[PDB]
Amino acid sequence: VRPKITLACEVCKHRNYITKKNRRNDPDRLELKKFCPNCGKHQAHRETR
Amino acid sequence: TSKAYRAAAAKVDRTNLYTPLQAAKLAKETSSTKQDATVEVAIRLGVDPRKADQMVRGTVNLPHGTGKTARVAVFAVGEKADAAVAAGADVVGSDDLIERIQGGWLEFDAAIATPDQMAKVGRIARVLGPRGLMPNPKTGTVTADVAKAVADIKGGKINFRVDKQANLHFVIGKASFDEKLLAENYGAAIDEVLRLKPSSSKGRYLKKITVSTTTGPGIPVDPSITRNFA
Amino acid sequence: AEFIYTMKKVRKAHGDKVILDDVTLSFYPGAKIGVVGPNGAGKSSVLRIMAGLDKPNNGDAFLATGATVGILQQEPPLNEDKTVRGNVEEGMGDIKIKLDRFNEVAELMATDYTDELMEEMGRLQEELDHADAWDLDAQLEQAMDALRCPPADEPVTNLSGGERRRVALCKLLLSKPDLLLLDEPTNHLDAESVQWLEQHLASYPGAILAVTHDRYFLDNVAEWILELDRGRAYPYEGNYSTYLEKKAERLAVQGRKDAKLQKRLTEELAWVRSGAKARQAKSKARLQRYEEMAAEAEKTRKLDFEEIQIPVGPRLGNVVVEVDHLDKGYDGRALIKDLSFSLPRNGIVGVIGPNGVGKTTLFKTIVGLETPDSGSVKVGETVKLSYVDQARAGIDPRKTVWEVVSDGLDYIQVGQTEVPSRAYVSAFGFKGPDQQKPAGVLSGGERNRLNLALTLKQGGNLILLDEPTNDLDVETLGSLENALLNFPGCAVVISHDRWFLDRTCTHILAWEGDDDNEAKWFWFEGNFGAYEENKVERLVTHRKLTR
RNA sequence: GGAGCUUGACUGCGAGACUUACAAGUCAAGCAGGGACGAAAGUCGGGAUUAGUGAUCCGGCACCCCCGAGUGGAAGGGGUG
RNA sequence: UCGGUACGGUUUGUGUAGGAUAGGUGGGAGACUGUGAAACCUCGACGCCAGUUGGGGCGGAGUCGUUGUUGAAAUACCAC
Ligand SMILES: Nc1ncnc2c1ncn2[C@@H]1O[C@H](COP(=O)(O)OP(=O)(O)NP(=O)(O)O)[C@@H](O)[C@H]1O
Ligand SMILES: Nc1ncnc2c1ncn2[C@@H]1O[C@H](COP(=O)(O)OP(=O)(O)NP(=O)(O)O)[C@@H](O)[C@H]1O
Ligand SMILES: [Mg+2]
Ligand SMILES: [Mg+2]
Ligand SMILES: [Mg+2]
Ligand SMILES: [Mg+2]
Ligand SMILES: [Mg+2]
Ligand SMILES: [Mg+2]
Ligand SMILES: [Mg+2]
Ligand SMILES: [Mg+2]
Ligand SMILES: [Mg+2]
Ligand SMILES: [Mg+2]
Ligand SMILES: [Mg+2]
Ligand SMILES: [Mg+2]
Ligand SMILES: [Mg+2]
Ligand SMILES: [Zn+2]
Repeated sequence: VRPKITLACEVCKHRNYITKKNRRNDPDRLELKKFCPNCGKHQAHRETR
Repeated sequence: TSKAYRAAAAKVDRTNLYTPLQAAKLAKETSSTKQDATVEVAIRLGVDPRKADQMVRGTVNLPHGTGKTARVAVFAVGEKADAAVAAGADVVGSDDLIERIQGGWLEFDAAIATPDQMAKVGRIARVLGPRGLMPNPKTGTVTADVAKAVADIKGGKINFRVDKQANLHFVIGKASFDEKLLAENYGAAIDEVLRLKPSSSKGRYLKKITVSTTTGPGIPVDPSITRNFA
Repeated sequence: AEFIYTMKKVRKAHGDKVILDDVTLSFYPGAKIGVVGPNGAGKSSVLRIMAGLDKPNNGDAFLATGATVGILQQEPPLNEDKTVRGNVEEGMGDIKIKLDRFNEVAELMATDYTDELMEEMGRLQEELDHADAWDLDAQLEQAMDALRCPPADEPVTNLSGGERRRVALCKLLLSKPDLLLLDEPTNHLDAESVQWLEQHLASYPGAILAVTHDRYFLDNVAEWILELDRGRAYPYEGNYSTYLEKKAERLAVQGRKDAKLQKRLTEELAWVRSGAKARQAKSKARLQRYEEMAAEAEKTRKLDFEEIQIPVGPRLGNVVVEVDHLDKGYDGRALIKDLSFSLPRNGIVGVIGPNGVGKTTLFKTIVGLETPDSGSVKVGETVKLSYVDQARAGIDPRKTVWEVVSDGLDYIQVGQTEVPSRAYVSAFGFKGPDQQKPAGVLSGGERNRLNLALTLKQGGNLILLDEPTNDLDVETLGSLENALLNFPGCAVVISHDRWFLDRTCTHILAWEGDDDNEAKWFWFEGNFGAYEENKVERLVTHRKLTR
């Protein structure tokens, strides 16, 4: 019900963060704006599949 | 045609892999004389034409001619239009040939144009498209040197292009030639098929091969012969 | 025989509801597979794996080299351009911009340098002979006359429900992929277009997967039948009359195996409460077998089925709907011309017609959302209607399914009675924590089921249903037609399911238009089986689509 | 209790402490990158606080290209998550 | 006896227009005439309203195409 998801960058596709969502409340993918250490700037992160 | 002409089909053995020298011998005494038959070559390649990179497409320059009228149409203006009619082309068109083709007149074999003339031919190429009469810049037909291409049509350029089901088709010359002269045009083509072999072709590249006239049945040929066509 | 698609140890699960668990199967060209299963089995989730949209949890579900894939979603999308521009985005998708580049270089290369652009008009010209795109105009003009599409220069907003599926079938059947993925292709189509799609999918080079709930489209297009049970997939051959035998047999042996497991528990639960006697001990081995038999008796609770229950409205009078010389039209085309009927009381009226003839515009003059051109509609003071369009408000894609039936409220009015909202959505199948599924993740069998929850809470005595037999399996389709016979009001049903109007109908309204009139209708006092007999007393070559 | 915009529910570190047999557990100003909010001062390394969890071994995955059993590769190992 | 592979013979394909049932590519002006060129009739094969051909008139006269027509593409015949 609260699975562990990993968030990947939408430019270089590194998996930088792991977190938890709720699968019934957020059925779609999580888009956040986190800081990628590869790119050096805050960029759009999205779940994996 | 289960007829009396099938006595010509009795000499060729269907399980005897002949040579390219004995292919031209059986080509003569199978065809009748009332037609001046043309000797054909059908090659079943080992390529998969679904992938785009395995598309065997190219030309050849036959060193002994083919025995063909070789009707030429030329899109040219200026001295280019006068160089083609001095080269030996019967129909040397111009920008007015836009009207003559689409009115129901395609009495030519291969087109020759400068890149300046191709601006107004390609719109008319709706009807020249699937017939293979369209100009193709890889075979020297779309260039500035429009003079030597006319003689090479008379020289014996043959355009081979593999079909959807992996078959080649190729003419080598008329049946009034010699036995030793057909195998010299024949061996000049397999040398030019192996140059255009795709690099991603799995298996044996030249699987089954056969030679026939316009009316005679097939003559099985040896794929392992790639050097000794003399 | 080189394959098209393979699956290796694929397991996809949405938490507690598994869709696949360790499946492995291969799809070879020339296969004609029809995939069946009840609602909630996972049929549309398997086809989104095979289209490259979704991805499995683990396992390797990949594709053969080359072998492009085209999917028809169960609610297919369209663009906002014309019908002739709607078909070029698939089938002529990548090949129109090669045609839109070769005509560009027909004047750009003349005024520019002719050595790099010489081959740029060359390798385009090598991609116009094996694909044969020199006559791309008339290839569109054939593929519209095969599906009998609407004309070229009209928007795709004011189309039918079946005209929006005829224009989406023409997109995929121009691509000719090596793996079709048809998710309910025969929805909203008439008997002419489904008969077309049977003969087209017969001669078709490539694998065809088609999830269908009906039984007569499948026996003409599919020879192999795949099933989706609770996780597992059971491939075999047959003609869907043997699917319903083997499905009802798996539940037969499972019923008298879970029952034998149940009596083993009560003989064992009596042991674990029996109390340890003198210094001999109760064995820890038998305590551990009971605690593992109690767990395998809990992963078997599968019986959850509630009948569709239509609320009765108030008492209905003698005039239900009166129609006197109705005319309706949007342009110079006329749809309804000189129509006079009067809807009965306590019956079922079936509406018959092919696609784009005006069945849904007929409902919108009765509810008043349209306006008659000439003649009137008269309702009557006892009539309270019940009707919701498919397009004006419908559903909202991020509100949950509980707050679409309700509006965030606890108790709702279904017509002069108070029922709880969660006791109302649970009467329509949505039970447990599935009541928080938003409308975007609902499947087609529970979007049709949600749409019945919105229409029937209005408590009417004249219900108007536009194709209720849309994406429902045979278990709940029989449950719906049971509730239309125990209904004390008038129900009007538009459908194309020929074997649903044959079962529960008492009056037939049908389009009998021919060449000189094209807009006349016909009222018949009797069922659909007797209308076919009366049809013949009053009173084809398959179009190819390719070459 | 309510509303506006948002992702700091960060990356590289962390002087100095509480607790403690060991293993662990806990707090931390402040410096830098790159951001959010705010006119600024500033606050933000999840939640008013303290429960919502499991050592090591052996494995899985993505990334870094660190070793590569004659040499060039690869297999397998290694680092960070 | 029932299956697989290899090789070979015969066969199979109907939009919309076009004498009408045009599979794909190349060759091609002639293919055949010890017969179904005409020619009817019966019988066996397939089916979209016809093309498949075991032969009875028998071996004597003319059928098909190259022309024109329609269309994205042509008609015989052969080769793969
Ligand atoms: N607003 C509109 N403006 C113009 N034409 C319309 C409009 N709405 C519908 N039409 C046309 O009216 C015809 C019939 O409409 P409609 O009643 O929706 O048919 P239908 O019965 O729903 N077809 P179907 O339900 O799929 O079997 C079609 O040609 C539509 O394109
Ligand atoms: N993203 C998701 N998150 C959670 N649950 C989901 C999600 N997608 C689908 N589901 C659930 O899983 C089921 C799978 O849908 P699915 O059975 O593939 O549709 P379907 O089989 O085509 N229904 P039907 O067309 O009537 O047969 C849905 O009915 C939902 O209950
Ligand atoms: Mg939310
Ligand atoms: Mg579905
Ligand atoms: Mg409708
Ligand atoms: Mg966290
Ligand atoms: Mg420290
Ligand atoms: Mg800072
Ligand atoms: Mg600011
Ligand atoms: Mg801080
Ligand atoms: Mg707390
Ligand atoms: Mg140990
Ligand atoms: Mg080494
Ligand atoms: Mg490695
Ligand atoms: Mg580190
Ligand atoms: Zn990044």
